[PDB]
Amino acid sequence: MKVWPTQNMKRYETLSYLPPLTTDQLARQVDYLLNNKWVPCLEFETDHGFVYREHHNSPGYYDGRYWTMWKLPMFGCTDPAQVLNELEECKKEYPNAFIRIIGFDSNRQVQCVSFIAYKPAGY
Amino acid sequence: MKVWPTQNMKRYETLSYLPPLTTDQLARQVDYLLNNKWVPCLEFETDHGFVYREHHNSPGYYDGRYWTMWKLPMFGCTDPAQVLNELEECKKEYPNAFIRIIGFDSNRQVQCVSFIAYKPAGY
Amino acid sequence: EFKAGVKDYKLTYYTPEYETLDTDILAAFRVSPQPGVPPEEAGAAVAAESSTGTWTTVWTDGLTNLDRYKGRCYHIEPVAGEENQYICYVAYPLDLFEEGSVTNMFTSIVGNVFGFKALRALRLEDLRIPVAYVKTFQGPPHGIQVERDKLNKYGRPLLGCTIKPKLGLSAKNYGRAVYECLRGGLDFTKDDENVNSQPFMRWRDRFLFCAEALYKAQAETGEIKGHYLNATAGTCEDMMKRAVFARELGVPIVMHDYLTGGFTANTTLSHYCRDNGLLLHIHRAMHAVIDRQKNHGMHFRVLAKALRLSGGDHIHSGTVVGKLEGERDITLGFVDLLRDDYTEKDRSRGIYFTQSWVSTPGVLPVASGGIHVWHMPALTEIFGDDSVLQFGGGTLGHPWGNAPGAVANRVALEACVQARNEGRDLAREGNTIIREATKWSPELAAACEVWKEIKFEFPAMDTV
Amino acid sequence: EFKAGVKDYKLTYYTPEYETLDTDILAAFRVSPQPGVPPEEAGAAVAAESSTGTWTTVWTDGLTNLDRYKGRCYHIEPVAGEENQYICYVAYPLDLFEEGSVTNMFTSIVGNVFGFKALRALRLEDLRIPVAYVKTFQGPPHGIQVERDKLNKYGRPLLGCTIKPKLGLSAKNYGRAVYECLRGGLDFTKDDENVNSQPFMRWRDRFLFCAEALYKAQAETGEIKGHYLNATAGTCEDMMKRAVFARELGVPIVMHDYLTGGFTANTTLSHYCRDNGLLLHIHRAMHAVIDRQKNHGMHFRVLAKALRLSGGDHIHSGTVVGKLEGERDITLGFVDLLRDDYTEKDRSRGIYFTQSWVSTPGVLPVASGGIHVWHMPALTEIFGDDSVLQFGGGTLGHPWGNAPGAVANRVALEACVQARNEGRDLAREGNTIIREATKWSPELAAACEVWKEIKFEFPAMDTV
Amino acid sequence: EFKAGVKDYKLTYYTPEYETLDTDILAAFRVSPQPGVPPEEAGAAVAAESSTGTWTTVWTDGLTNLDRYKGRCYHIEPVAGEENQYICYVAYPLDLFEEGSVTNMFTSIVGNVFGFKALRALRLEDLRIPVAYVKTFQGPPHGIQVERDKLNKYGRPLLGCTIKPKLGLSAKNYGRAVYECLRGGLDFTKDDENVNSQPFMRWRDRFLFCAEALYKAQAETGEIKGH
Amino acid sequence: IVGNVFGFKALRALRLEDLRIPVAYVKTFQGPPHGIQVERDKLNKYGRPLLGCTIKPKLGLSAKNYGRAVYECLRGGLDFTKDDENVNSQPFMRWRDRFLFCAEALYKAQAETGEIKGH
Amino acid sequence: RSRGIYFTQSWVSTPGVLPVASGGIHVWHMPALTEIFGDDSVLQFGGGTLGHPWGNAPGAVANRVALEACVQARNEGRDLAREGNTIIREATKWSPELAAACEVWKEIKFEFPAMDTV
Ligand SMILES: O=C(O)[C@@](O)(COP(=O)(O)O)[C@H](O)[C@H](O)COP(=O)(O)O
Ligand SMILES: O=C(O)[C@@](O)(COP(=O)(O)O)[C@H](O)[C@H](O)COP(=O)(O)O
Ligand SMILES: O=C(O)[C@@](O)(COP(=O)(O)O)[C@H](O)[C@H](O)COP(=O)(O)O
Ligand SMILES: [Mg+2]
Ligand SMILES: [Mg+2]
Ligand SMILES: [Mg+2]
Ligand SMILES: [Mg+2]
Repeated sequence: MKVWPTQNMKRYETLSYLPPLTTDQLARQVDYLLNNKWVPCLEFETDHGFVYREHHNSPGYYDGRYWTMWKLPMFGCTDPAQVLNELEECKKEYPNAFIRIIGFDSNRQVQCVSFIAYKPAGY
Repeated sequence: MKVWPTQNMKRYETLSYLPPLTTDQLARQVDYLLNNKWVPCLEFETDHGFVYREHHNSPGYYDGRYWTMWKLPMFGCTDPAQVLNELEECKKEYPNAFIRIIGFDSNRQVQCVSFIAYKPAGY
Repeated sequence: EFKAGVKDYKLTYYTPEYETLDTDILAAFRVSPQPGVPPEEAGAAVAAESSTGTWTTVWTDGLTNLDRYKGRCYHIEPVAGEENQYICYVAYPLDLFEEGSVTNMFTSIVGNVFGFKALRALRLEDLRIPVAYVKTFQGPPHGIQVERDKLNKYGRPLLGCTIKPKLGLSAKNYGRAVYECLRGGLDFTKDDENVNSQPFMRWRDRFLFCAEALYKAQAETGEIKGHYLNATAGTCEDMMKRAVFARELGVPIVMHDYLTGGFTANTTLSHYCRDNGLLLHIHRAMHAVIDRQKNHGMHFRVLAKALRLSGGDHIHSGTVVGKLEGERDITLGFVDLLRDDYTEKDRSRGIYFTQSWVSTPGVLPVASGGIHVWHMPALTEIFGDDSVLQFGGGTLGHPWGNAPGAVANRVALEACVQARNEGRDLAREGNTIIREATKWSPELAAACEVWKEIKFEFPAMDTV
Repeated sequence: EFKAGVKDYKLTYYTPEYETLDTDILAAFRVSPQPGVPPEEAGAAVAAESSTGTWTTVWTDGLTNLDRYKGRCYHIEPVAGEENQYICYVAYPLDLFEEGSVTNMFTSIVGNVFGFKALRALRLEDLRIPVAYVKTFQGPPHGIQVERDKLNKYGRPLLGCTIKPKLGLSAKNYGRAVYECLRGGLDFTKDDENVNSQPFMRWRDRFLFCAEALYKAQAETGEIKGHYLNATAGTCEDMMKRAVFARELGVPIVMHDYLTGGFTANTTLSHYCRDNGLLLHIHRAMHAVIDRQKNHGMHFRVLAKALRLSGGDHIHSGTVVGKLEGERDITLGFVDLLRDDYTEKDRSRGIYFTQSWVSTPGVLPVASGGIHVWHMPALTEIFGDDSVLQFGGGTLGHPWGNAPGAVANRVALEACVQARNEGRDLAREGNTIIREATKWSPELAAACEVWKEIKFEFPAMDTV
Repeated sequence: EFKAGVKDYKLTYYTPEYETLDTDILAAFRVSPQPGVPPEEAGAAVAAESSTGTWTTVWTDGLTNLDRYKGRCYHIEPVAGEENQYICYVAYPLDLFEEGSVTNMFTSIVGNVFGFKALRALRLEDLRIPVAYVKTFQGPPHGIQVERDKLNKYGRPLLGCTIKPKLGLSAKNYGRAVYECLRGGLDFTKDDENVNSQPFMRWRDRFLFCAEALYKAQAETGEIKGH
Repeated sequence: IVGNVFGFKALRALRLEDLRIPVAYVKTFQGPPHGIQVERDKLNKYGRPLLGCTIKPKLGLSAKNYGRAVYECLRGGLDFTKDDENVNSQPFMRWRDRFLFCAEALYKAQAETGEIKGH
Repeated sequence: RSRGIYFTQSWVSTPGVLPVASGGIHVWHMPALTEIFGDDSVLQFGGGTLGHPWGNAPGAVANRVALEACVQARNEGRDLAREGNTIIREATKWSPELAAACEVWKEIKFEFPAMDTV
């Protein structure tokens, strides 16, 4: 009978309970988002990697949901290599940030994909 | 396509997005204030260099707007050297503080000039 | 001439030449007449007594224009496979209904006709709600898009869990179970539908302890958490009192049993949730009393459309593979009616009319009841990303406790999502996908071992 | 040992040696199991999933005392005349229910069990509500005694009438019809169940015009009059808004569709009526969707007891002889459950448990639907003085208009009351009694002529 | 693809092949373009700036489906005998409007387009309000039928009268004038549009005296009166 | 002043160019809730014009995307952002959701830049 | 009368209102706008910000930089009406965000005959 750890067990939503994604698994997730014609976009955060409540406490309000946009959503992108390239660029400029890859469905206007692609040192 | 930085990018209102003011550029701003017959005054702050909200959160309330006055407003001042002189004096006594120069219009009772003239090391 | 006396209903209420208007409410009734009653008269009786007529001629009909207000049976179709059973289509003018009131809509359409002596049985299969009427309702307080945006959750079905035993736990033990469940990877936990306020646990004490647990789990995991606090009560005042405290606690979601509580009270809560930013989970307790049998009652798709109008962010939809009944095709049918903006007529899925929603937000379907880790591939394949999968006994029944039970479900789910995204067939490779994950997840391995042989396979009553 | 895994429900939920407590809620379920499912397991499943258990073993059961909280199937009886059908009796501890909430009571007892795959059909026949639980409810706002005392009406059934056409009349024409009906001898008139607020007639305009007509008829006749103003609405707020205006007008009675509106909203209105002196007429719209079939649903007697607890001064009970279904013995059974303080178990009338009400006021049964003057003797004989007989089409369908139509019904009724009081047999002499009255009452003679051959005779679905 | 820069409005907002939906709000604009501005461009600019677009291309358009939200000029016809004047028909999706708010409806349709430099003049001639939008409004508190039924007046036009002088009369003299008017056969009398509450006559005093006067006139004539 | 006179048949056209409002009447009004001086003092902004920006497209964006656009605009140096005039409450974006997300956005931008922000 | 003011107007200390300049303006208009309105005004750039090739943040930077460059030049005594273009171009040398914006809208002007004339 194993006891689930309580220390340094922060999670990052979708896919974070699986083993770390290898280079090929990451590429497959990007291909999935492109084959569904969703628009890829990168987001990064250096200060608050997890939600908190500083400015308000009402229902549905949380701080830390918005991260910073890396350049612009890659409209018209059809090559997964282009997305992977920006990831490397972002990592180089922000090695100390959490980097997230998202995919927009412009018809429903909902993000159909979202997962951490990079975590800084100590996470 | 460049991404606007998120780290250590604090700003100080009017003129803070321009390259650092040179000695003469600073003097010309003081000349501008004096030529318009506004009265100069210096303010400094050592701990809360930026606004925050500790004591209240209602509309229009923020802490950190008020700084400490350096001596008194220079009523009847007509020599820019006099102003730049007090600035050096203030820096000598408070090298660890932010120092800003403001200009009062007594008729409208509105500050028509306000810019950071000195920042502590690291900023 | 006002001629006193009884006339057949079909003389005025059976109009096979009628062309429906885009503002009419259309109804598809499964009618089983008594021997000797013609289908035209049976269909006309239903149309008449659910709109403007009664059993004998009244002079007051002449004071108004009945042609403009009467319900009309405009089409009759024999049902194949059954004896003396027909599908009768009835059209109702837009003017007959009160704006924004599901209560009024049902009072007319299913008010008294199901008890007519002239009928053996009657069932309402579907309703075509015109867009002009749809716009008079608020609809879900938030809807799928907004909910995902508020909770910051994307790319996978959401995970929930009902606390057990149903009744009998104290307020503190409830929060204790909630904390352990949420810290393991579940997004939500919830009050059982019958957990309101009782001697063993009063509502305010429960709300208070669950919020403490909920916030502790959120801090520990870094993921936003919620616990459906049940606002279902005996009066409007009590229901509001509970919703108000939830608002004070700053929690994200509350729940309501819309059928046992009632449409009037549900609409009130729906509006309150919209004005106060609270997500609203809807439980369909009692629905099977009404929609189980093929020959009599109201099909769930009708109760589902009614909820989307009155208002709810989630609603249980069945599991197909669980302990409660639910056919696959029929379920997929009303799931589309709950999430999409447009659904075309499709008799193979029990959809009698094309339904449009003019941007009324979609509702998240909730699969719950007797499901476990081995059902994960099938659930993911059937419902897709926009759904909530709940495991009550499937979490609290894990040999190592709540946290490990939650981990097993979260891992099983993500393994399926990853496999699907990579192009694998969940229907064909489901079992192997779960097995592969048990190799690195002892929590999942322990769960698979316990429920390996458990399935629920019985003949269905509700069939198209 | 907490042993993870699935066990049969009967191991914990079938206790044939259990002796019920006087504080337990007892339920009689008509159970039809799927082939291969033993009645003991089917009965245990129902008891379990409607009280404390789920489909697999959970460790949390050990934190509490399940023996003290679990629902129990304590008796099983085969149903004669049916195949693979049993009556299963279940006992529920008093602690499982929220005080004063019918909503909570039903959520547990009929919440999820009707959809179990392991069952083909399920029907709740009766409930034994312990006096300890009965005392937590307000009950009728007034009740039979108080109502008769407020209206100053004694010695005969009360007379009502639904305005027709159901929908389509303007506010002014509604009041016009109301005035003519009341001045002829009827005690009440009423909004049809689906008349709430619509384009052709908004509620406030209706309330206003009906009060004018109502007061004019009272002044003209010298007898106290009333018109059931429908408060049924889409939200609690709207419902209250309508009840409030009725209070302002000073009128005696309002009505509510308790099933389409919902128990939560109904209980709110019931309490308001008690605090403001308003009589509350309850319409059972939608009940047949639930109680028509013998094999599945909930019998009306259960819905009737629920209303007496939540609160209502009147409630429709059926006519037996009218256009809507209703068997004589079964009807007399739940009429006693609605009016008396004590009713003993009687299987010949579908009464499974002895029910005591510890002085909760009685509710006036309302006979309505497809009845006319020739049915008067039978109605009077079946229901007795404490009832309300309503004639909608039976009044507005009279060849001479509303007033003469009202006179015909009032005369027919009093003729029966007089004959009964003198010792005549209404069952045997009914027809002759009506004929004798037509000799001096041309209004009645005209009515008898029109509906002489009209009867409603069809085979009943709901049989003991 | 996001390409920064200005494009003609007609490339996105002029859709002559569009067939209107029964849920669309339709508008008929009388457009007078500046010399040199094609009617297609003028019509497209009105549709664009009264619905979803602005003067230059923005990347945010790609986050949503502009095809289901954009307003569109679907037809243009010349005005007879008028120089450089056209009637441009524009369709607006139902989703652009707030339920039950005329304020919101006008804010979009006539908010900023009347001031465009590219136009000499603009006039909104008509609007087709779809039934799905009409149902989101309460409409008249009562309406013709109910009003006649409340007042018990049928078979003829009703008669009213505005009290004069417009301003300057005291509260008591106002009621005096009202009683005399109503007792002679008029169904109604009324405050002039600019009579609200002023130094020469405060509103509560007026209401009070007019009530006394109208009830006296009603009792005298036996016909229901109003002010 | 402009109630009925613009429709007189005896006139071809009419336009009100100006109005001299006497001080005695001006004193019966509250006027601006705050005004130029007080606004600059509350926001701590002096010596330059203030900078704003209307979010686009006018209509069609969801509440979350609206707040996303707002944060990015404000963090770049703008003092304010704003709802387009026709953005009230609609199917694609209800008002309370927009208010909530825009608040999160503007507070993030303010903390990042150190300058007071508004939407 | 040369500005359409028919009457002398007094406000007895009623607070002033901030004028807001908005609608189809971009960085090249900054000098003119600063010259016409002065410090007490609000200049708004919708398309002028969300239309920047690099996104919102860079679009905002371009406008804030353009504005402060005009304020500094004015305070030093330079003529915004005569040196406007030069002042903007000087700033494009150290601000790549502004440079990118200037490139996109350099030819865009709105010049049409006015209906509302004195
Ligand atoms: O009471 C119960 O049985 C549950 O909490 C599930 O428990 P488990 O997770 O332990 O099975 C749910 O309410 C049912 O799923 C409702 O049925 P449906 O979803 O059909 O409305
Ligand atoms: O709508 C109707 O049909 C009625 O107004 C009767 O009209 P008539 O008097 O013209 O028949 C009543 O609501 C029914 O009696 C209700 O059924 P029950 O009493 O069974 O609940
Ligand atoms: O809807 C628009 O067009 C704007 O948001 C500007 O957008 P851009 O910044 O994209 O041009 C403004 O409301 C107008 O400036 C109003 O006109 P005015 O100021 O004349 O009242
Ligand atoms: Mg449950
Ligand atoms: Mg009725
Ligand atoms: Mg006038
Ligand atoms: Mg605008």
